[PDB]
Amino acid sequence: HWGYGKHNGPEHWHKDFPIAKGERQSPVDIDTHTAKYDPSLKPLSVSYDQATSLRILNNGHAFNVEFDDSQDKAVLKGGPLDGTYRLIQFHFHWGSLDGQGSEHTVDKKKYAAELHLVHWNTKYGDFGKAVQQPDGLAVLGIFLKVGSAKPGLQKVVDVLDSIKTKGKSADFTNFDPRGLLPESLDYWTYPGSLTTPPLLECVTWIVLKEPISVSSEQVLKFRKLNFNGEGEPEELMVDNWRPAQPLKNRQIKASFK
Ligand SMILES: O=C(O)c1c(O)cccc1O
Ligand SMILES: O=C(O)c1c(O)cccc1O
Ligand SMILES: O=C(O)c1c(O)cccc1O
Ligand SMILES: [Zn+2]
Repeated sequence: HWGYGKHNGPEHWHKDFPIAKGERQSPVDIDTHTAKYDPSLKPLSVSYDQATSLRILNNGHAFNVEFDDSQDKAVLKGGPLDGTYRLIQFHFHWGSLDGQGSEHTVDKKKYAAELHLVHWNTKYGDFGKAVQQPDGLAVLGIFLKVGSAKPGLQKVVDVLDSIKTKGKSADFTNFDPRGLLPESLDYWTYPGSLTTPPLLECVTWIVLKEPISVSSEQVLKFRKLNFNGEGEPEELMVDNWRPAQPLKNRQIKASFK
């Protein structure tokens, strides 16, 4: 099955998932000079006070921190979004070196990692019906650079050694995702897709301009995870990013002048 290796990575995915060569695939490069400020964008609202985290899972591609989405609790609204979107999970993508790791790029610059907070449109009942719709999902994307440690990331880092291999999970209650946000909510937005198979074209992307800073030690611990399962040869979980895809007939809009 699919992955990030030479033999099963991004350049192969189109054979099982033809939408890989679709009209609104992600990630993309954000050309900051071509992005236009959009005065029609409403204020973004990220309301995480009631977020209820449950569990952290190594899925053999990344780790997911999963939330209880059975009530209206951690929601994203405003900006380009119509209505209310409910947080279901977050995960990251990162490199084998600090010079690469993000999926979106900014004027071709790769960050060391990228965080995705995934939300589904509450008009559609749950996530599974939301991914049948062209406005089913909203993903808040946040770049990570290497510098000072991010304190609100450390409880994630400290549980990783308990989910080293594919299929492992751990309790991960009482985690506050507010600690992963930068100060500013300035963002770029465009319509795109999931970035791993099944690559579905359901996502309103909201990519924050301000990166968060994490320490070298925090990202080095991400790189100790494994793609493999327990007992199998070690293949370190690094470089689990899809590169930029053609923009096609899309415009990237800025929330800021
Ligand atoms: O993601 C993977 O499945 C993978 C491999 O199976 C082998 C090397 C690198 C890699 O990312
Ligand atoms: O969360 C859900 O309700 C869900 C999924 O997370 C995946 C598939 C179907 C579905 O309803
Ligand atoms: O690729 C993704 O972006 C993705 C999600 O964001 C949520 C669930 C599955 C998935 O592949
Ligand atoms: Zn992702």
